[PDB]
Amino acid sequence: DIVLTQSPAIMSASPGEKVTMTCSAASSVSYIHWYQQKSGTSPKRWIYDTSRLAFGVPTRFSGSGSGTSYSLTISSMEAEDAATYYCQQWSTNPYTFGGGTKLEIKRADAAPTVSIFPPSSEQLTSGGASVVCFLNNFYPKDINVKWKIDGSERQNGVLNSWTDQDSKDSTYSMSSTLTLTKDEYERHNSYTCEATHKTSTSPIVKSFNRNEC
Amino acid sequence: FTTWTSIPTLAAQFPFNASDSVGQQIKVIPVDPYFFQMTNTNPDQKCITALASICQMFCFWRGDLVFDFQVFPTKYHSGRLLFCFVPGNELIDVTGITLKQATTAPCAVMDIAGVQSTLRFRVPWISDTPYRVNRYTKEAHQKGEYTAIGKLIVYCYNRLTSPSNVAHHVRVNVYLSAINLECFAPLYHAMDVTTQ
Amino acid sequence: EVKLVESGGGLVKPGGSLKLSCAASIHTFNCYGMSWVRQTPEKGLEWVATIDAASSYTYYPDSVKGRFTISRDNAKNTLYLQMSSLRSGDTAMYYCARRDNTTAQYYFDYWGQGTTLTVSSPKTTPPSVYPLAPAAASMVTLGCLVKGYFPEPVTVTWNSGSLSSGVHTFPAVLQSDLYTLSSSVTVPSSTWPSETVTCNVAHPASSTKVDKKIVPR
Amino acid sequence: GEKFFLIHSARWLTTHALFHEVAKLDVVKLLYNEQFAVQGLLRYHTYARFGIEIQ
Repeated sequence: DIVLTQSPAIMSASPGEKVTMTCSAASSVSYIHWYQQKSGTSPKRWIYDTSRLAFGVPTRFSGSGSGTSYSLTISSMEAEDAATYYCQQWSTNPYTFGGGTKLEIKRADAAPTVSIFPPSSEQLTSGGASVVCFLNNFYPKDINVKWKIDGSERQNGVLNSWTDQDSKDSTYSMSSTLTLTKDEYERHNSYTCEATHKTSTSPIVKSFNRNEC
Repeated sequence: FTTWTSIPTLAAQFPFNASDSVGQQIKVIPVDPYFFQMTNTNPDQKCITALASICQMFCFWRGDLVFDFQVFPTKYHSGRLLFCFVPGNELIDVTGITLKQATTAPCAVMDIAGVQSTLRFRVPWISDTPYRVNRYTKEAHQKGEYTAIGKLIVYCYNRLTSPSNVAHHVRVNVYLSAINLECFAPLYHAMDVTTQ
Repeated sequence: EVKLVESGGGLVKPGGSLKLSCAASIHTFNCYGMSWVRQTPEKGLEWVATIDAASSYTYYPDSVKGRFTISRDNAKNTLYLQMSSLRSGDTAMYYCARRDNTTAQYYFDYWGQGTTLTVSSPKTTPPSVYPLAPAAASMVTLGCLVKGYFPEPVTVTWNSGSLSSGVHTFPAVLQSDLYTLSSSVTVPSSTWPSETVTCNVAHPASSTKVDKKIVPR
Repeated sequence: GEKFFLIHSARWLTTHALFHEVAKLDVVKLLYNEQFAVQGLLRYHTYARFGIEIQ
C-alpha cells in the first residue's frame, strides 16, 4: 500500500570517486534500512535505522534523509563494493522493499574477443540447431548484436546469455544463441554476429560458413 | 531460613559484545526465585542457587527479589546497559518491545566502566494475587496460576567502544537474593536448569 | 556466530503442499522473532511471514494470508513454513531471517542460505549436453551446450576445477519450458586440441551425470 | 511522567570533522511516542507546561 522507488537502477563507478544512490518513498517514512547482496550469496547487515552503520562494514559509507527522500553516499569507491543495495520500510503492513540498485565497477574500454561456433553433429540429429556467438571481455554492457544472415537482420529467436562482472578482471562476457530448425539452419551460407561498440566505429565482423568443414 | 536466602549467589552469565546493535535484547530473565541456568562439566552437575534451594520446598512465595549485575570491564571499554522490568507473568510475548517502548516500564541504566562494579536492582512486588504458586510440580499450563511476576530484559543502550589491544566483549554476572521474603505451605521438589 | 540453515524445498505441482524448515544455532532462539523472505529473479523482495517468541502471534501480508502457516518448536530450535494451494507466483527463493530490534523499528540481521521452490507442472527432465567446437591464435575459448532440463539447480565442472581461471559459465534462459545454458572455458592453444578437456555436467535433481568431450572439427 | 526515557542513540566516529553535528533532535516530539509510559498521560490531555532534565 506504500511503494519504495530507487531512482538509479544500474550505476557504474570508478575506484576513488563519489557514489550516491537514492530510495524515494511515496509518503512520510520515519526510517529506512539498507541491505547489501553480493552475487551468489544472501543479503547482510548493512545500514540500520537511517545512518547507523553495522559492525563489520567500512567506515566510508553514509546515509541521510528524512520524510520522502533518502540516500546512501559512498565517499571513496573501492573494488569491494560491486553488489546490489536494497532499501526497506517498517511503517505499515506490507513491508515493501526497494527495487534494487546494482553498483558495478567502471573500467577502461576494451575490444571484444569474438568467436562464433557452429552447432555440433549430435545437435543436428535432434532436428534443430542453435547458432552460438561468444563475445568476451568488453566494456560497456550496452552492445547491439544483430544477426547479419545473408545481409538481412532477424531479431527472432535470440537468446542472449549475460554474465555478471567477474571479481578479478572486471570484464563482461556475452553469449548470443539463435534458436532455429535444422532445415531452417540449412537455408543460408553466411552466419554473422557483430559487436557494436561505442569506441570502435565499425562493427567487428567474425563469420563462419555452414558448408565449411 | 533467611540465613541462606539473603545471600546473593550467581544465577546467570551473559556477554556484552561489541558486535551487537542498539536496542537488541541481550537476555531475558523470568522474575521468580526458581531461576538458575548454570551448570558444570566435571563433575556433571546442575548448579543450584541458595534462593532456589529454600524456595523449592514451598508452595507459595512472596517478596522483593534483588538482582545484582556485576560487570568485568577494563578501564578502557565504554558502554551502557538498560535493565527493564515488564510486569506480568512468565508467559508474555515480550520480544516485540522496541528500545523506545521499554522506557515506559520501570527501568534503570548503568555506565559500565567506573570505580563501582555492581548495580542492585530491587524488583517491587507487583501482583494481582497476594502470593504466587510453585507451579513447576505440575506438567500442564493453566491460565491464572503462575510462577513469576514478570520478565526482565537487558538492552544494548550505547555501543561498546574500546581500543584494539583489549578484548571486544564484557561479561556480566547475575546474582540472586531476596528481601522481605515470605514462603509457606511446604512440599518436596527438586528443580531443574531453566534452559530458556 | 549465527548460522541459519534452511532445509526442504524442491519441485511441487501447482495445487500441492510442502513444508520448509529452517534450523537455528548457538545464540538464543526464544529471544528473537523469525521470518521468511521471498526472492524472485524478476522482482524483489517480498516478505511473507513472522512469528514471535511463543507460537501465539503471527503476521501476514495481503497476498499470502490464508495460504501460508508459520510455526515454531522452541525445544528443537526450528522453523516451519506450511505452504498450501501453491501456484505460479510462488516459484522463487526462500530465506529464513532473524528479526531484531533497533531504537524505533525492526531489522533483519542474519539470513540463511536459502532453498529453491519451483512450482510448475512439467516433469523432471534430465539435461542433454552437446559440445561446441569452432569451424589459430594464442587464446581460444571453448564451450559446451546444455539444453533440455527443467529443474533449475545444475552444476557444470570443467575437469575437476583445473581451468577455473578462465571458466565463463553462462546462465540459462527459460524458453519452450526448458532452461538452456552454454558453458564455456578459456583454454590456451597448447592444451587444446592436444590434451584432455571434458565438461562434467551434474544434475542433482534427476541424479544424472553427462560427460561430453569437445572433439576437433 | 517524571522518569528517564531513552530518546536517542548516536555514535561518534573518527571521521566526523570539527563542528560536525552528531545529534540534532527535538526533545518534546520524541517523548510524544506510544512506546513510552508518558504517552498515556499526554494522549488524552491537550496542553502542558513542563521542565526538562537531560542526561
